[PDB]
Amino acid sequence: ASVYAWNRKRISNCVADYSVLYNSASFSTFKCYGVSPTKLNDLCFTNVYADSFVIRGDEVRQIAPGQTGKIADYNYKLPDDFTGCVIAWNSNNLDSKVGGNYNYLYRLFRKSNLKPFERDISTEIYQAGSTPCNGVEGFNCYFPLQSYGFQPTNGVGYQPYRVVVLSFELLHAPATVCGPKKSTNLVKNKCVNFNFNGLTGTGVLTESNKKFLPFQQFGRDIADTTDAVRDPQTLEILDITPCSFGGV
Amino acid sequence: AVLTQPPSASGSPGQSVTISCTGTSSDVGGYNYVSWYQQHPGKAPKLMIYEVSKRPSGVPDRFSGSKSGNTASLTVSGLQAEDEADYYCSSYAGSNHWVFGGGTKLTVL
Amino acid sequence: AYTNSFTRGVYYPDKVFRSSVLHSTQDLFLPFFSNVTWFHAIHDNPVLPFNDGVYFASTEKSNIIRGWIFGTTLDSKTQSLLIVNNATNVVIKVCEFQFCNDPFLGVNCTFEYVSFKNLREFVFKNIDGYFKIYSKHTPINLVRDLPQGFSALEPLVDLPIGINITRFQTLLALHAAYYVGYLQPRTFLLKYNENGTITDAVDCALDPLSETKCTLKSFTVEKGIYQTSNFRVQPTESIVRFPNITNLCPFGEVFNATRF
Amino acid sequence: SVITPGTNTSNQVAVLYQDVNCTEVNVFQTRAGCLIGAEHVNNSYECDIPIGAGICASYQTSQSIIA
Amino acid sequence: QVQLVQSGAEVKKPGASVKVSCKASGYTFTGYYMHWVRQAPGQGLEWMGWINPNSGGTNYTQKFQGRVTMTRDTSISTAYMELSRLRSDDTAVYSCARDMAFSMVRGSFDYWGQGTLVTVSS
Ligand SMILES: *[C@@H]1O[C@H](CO[C@@H]2O[C@@H](C)[C@@H](O)[C@@H](O)[C@@H]2O)[C@@H](O[C@@H]2O[C@H](CO)[C@@H](O)[C@H](O)[C@H]2NC(C)=O)[C@H](O)[C@H]1NC(C)=O
Ligand SMILES: *[C@@H]1O[C@H](CO)[C@@H](O[C@@H]2O[C@H](CO)[C@@H](O)[C@H](O)[C@H]2NC(C)=O)[C@H](O)[C@H]1NC(C)=O
Ligand SMILES: *[C@@H]1O[C@H](CO)[C@@H](O)[C@H](O)[C@H]1NC(C)=O
Ligand SMILES: *[C@@H]1O[C@H](CO)[C@@H](O)[C@H](O)[C@H]1NC(C)=O
Ligand SMILES: *[C@@H]1O[C@H](CO)[C@@H](O)[C@H](O)[C@H]1NC(C)=O
Ligand SMILES: *[C@@H]1O[C@H](CO)[C@@H](O)[C@H](O)[C@H]1NC(C)=O
Ligand SMILES: *[C@@H]1O[C@H](CO)[C@@H](O)[C@H](O)[C@H]1NC(C)=O
Ligand SMILES: *[C@@H]1O[C@H](CO)[C@@H](O)[C@H](O)[C@H]1NC(C)=O
Ligand SMILES: *[C@@H]1O[C@H](CO)[C@@H](O)[C@H](O)[C@H]1NC(C)=O
Repeated sequence: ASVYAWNRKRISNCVADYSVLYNSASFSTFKCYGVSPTKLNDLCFTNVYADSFVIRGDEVRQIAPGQTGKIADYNYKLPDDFTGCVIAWNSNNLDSKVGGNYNYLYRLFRKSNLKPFERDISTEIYQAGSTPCNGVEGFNCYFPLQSYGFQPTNGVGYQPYRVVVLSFELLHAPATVCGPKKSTNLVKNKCVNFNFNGLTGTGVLTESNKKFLPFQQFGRDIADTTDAVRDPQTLEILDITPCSFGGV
Repeated sequence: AVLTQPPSASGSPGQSVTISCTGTSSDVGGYNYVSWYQQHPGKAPKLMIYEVSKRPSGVPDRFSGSKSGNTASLTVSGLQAEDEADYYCSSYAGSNHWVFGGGTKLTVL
Repeated sequence: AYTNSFTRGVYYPDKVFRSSVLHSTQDLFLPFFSNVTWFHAIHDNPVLPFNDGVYFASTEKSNIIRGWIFGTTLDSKTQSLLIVNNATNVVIKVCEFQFCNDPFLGVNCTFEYVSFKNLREFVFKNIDGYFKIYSKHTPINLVRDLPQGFSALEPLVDLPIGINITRFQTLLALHAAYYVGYLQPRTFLLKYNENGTITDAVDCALDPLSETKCTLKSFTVEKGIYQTSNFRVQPTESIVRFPNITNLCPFGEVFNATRF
Repeated sequence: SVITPGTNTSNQVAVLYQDVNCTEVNVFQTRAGCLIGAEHVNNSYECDIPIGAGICASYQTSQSIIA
Repeated sequence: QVQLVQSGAEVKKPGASVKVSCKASGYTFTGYYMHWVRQAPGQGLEWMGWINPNSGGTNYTQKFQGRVTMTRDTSISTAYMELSRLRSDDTAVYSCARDMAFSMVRGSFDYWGQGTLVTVSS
């Protein structure tokens, strides 16, 4: 998709291996924020959003929290508390035409900056001056979208790049998107090292009478530690009691 | 609406000459988008001044533009033999239309 | 027409189970006892501002209200969220719909999903492109006005639409009064009972007594004098002063200098 | 500061703005600050809820907070 | 380096139509507005209109409306100007001039074509 109309795919209820993605050397850019890729194939998320678009080389650096430019201001803006990874690779062999590929566009004029994760695909005439444009292009009335050249003989900074931005959200909910590994059986009334949808800790798992609502997946204590979890396979509530301890 | 431009401006070598360009209140006097072009015979016109007084790169400082009311002015100080050419003014005229001047021949006496 | 919002407009700020605890959270809530516009459906479907989030409630007897429209122009020129519930199928679309001059129901799409006696309250807010929908259904027996009481709205749907929503309109089934409120960034102290149900709340900006309750993290205040906040006069306008020297700095002859 | 009887008696409160004048803010000016909501009574009594600078408040008579 | 190469000279009779081409090179063709100007032999410059190679929008001055048509083909970076219902005093050299502003029309031309002489003889 064009960067001004960047496509978004919502990934849910599936199993993915990010380790194979990181293993692949097709990617020229792979910087993660708030989470490292080596520690990505053992964390479950509730939803994964895949934003994809095409920009040129020297604009790849603008896909990051707190960056400025035509793309980050008018086309695709990332929040400052962004948690995810930015992936890009040179797509000159696919997105370039001998006469120039004019299908990839970008927003050049806009009255203000985009909010984080906002998309603006309007084709209204940009009123640059004081006189209204009434949807008529011309003097002080610009078309807001400009097209990339994208020719094979272009410099690397002007060659097309395909960007995929994965953003991870930890909604307090049943984490469906997980990495790998099989599940195991659950042992009650014993001290175990548990992992429920990516949430780990140590404690004794027992039966409970805590009536979680259908939308609630985790409970918390005063200290913000996990109090109880809902088993992702059988929708029962299990209390987590830290393993027996005391002074000696 | 044509831009009124004197038919002939002239001067001796080294002298200063001014080429006027009179429009109306809805082109010259309405917007600060007056331009000046220089056309030698049989060649394509060359932009010398745009936006009334801004000079493109490569244009000599001897060429200077200005505007007063509905009348713009192109001034050429230190007239030289190579400055002998036709000079056309231009201006936005509203409604997404631009207009030219009648043209002035600049002769080195 | 206006009515008393009393204590309506409290929803679960997140999806974490808590019980026997007073939890302080800051979110977009309907201020207590605020003014909400009272609309009628007798013998009237204007476009209202969305601002920073909208509180919605309706009373039904024949399911007249069946949907909502959110967007900026609602005229097929931009994307506008459309939610329609017809009998048993909830339909949500974000297409660039061409709406009628007066949209009603008789008796370039990027997303599609398909699924008085009853009070149906809703909250619609957009945070960083996420359209968050909360609701709670409860039986009532009252025609004149909103029933008095407290009931929390659980979250159900979160749509990452990324649409800039500034105005909205409702959809009526023509051959049911409804209320429109607005959210503010108030701090609330939420009381979770032993079953994890919110049974009360304190609006920390409703009044000095509520401020005291929030300060002490309790719904009971003992007799005495408490220091709860700090009074500060806010500025009204900015003052910008600079020397009136119109000279531009000659950076051109420094960077674009002929020789270095 | 919020001057209040316990919630088991009444939900009426008086507000004390500490060390300010009754300008920028049933208004009683004291040396402790600007006290708004408490009725000024000429009769003195034993201190109940202390305010400061010799001024105390209580809930009395129909009932209201007095200073 | 910008180059605007126009088609060859054309000889026409009154009532016919003519199509002038203008192939650009050395820059992103969609990035700059293209203007069309004609100049009768010995006479002055005359503005005809402009086209945006990006959006495709055009505007023509009043005296040429109904007879002029400006199009472009982005795949070959070529702009076209068509003038119908030709008359004797339409004999002129027609030139395409690139607007120097980037993705805006401002009426200042920095690159011109060599011109295309269109002769409408008796
Ligand atoms: C060519 O442009 C003219 C000029 O439009 C005006 O200037 C613009 C910059 C903007 O400010 C417009 O709102 C102005 O109207 C167009 O003429 C106008 O066309 C609109 C059509 O919606 C009409 O409402 C206006 O009355 C027209 N004004 C005049 C003076 O004629 C014209 O349509 C354009 N032509 C093409 C082919 O694009
Ligand atoms: C979301 O839409 C609103 C209006 O639908 C935008 O507000 C407008 O902003 C422009 C300048 O950016 C003003 O000239 C208009 O007067 C505003 N209109 C209203 C009704 O306030 C708002 O800017 C949009 N959001 C973003 C991020 O662009
Ligand atoms: C998954 O677990 C559930 C238990 O809730 C079971 O009913 C279901 O058959 C299991 N499916 C598979 C494929 O093992
Ligand atoms: C509510 O409306 C009434 C009258 O319409 C007005 O007196 C009152 O101040 C309003 N309150 C708020 C909080 O808007
Ligand atoms: C409801 O509307 C959808 C489209 O919005 C339509 O496909 C469907 O048939 C309608 N009726 C029911 C019962 O879903
Ligand atoms: C709708 O999508 C098409 C491409 O499929 C695009 O050309 C058109 O401009 C879009 N509509 C709007 C209003 O942008
Ligand atoms: C919790 O639910 C049980 C029934 O499962 C009920 O007996 C009990 O009173 C409820 N407690 C609260 C505080 O609602
Ligand atoms: C408050 O200001 C007034 C003048 O407006 C002054 O007379 C009075 O003494 C001030 N109060 C105190 C406590 O100083
Ligand atoms: C209170 O006492 C003052 C003098 O100290 C007097 O002026 C005022 O009128 C008295 N008010 C009442 C209600 O007794």
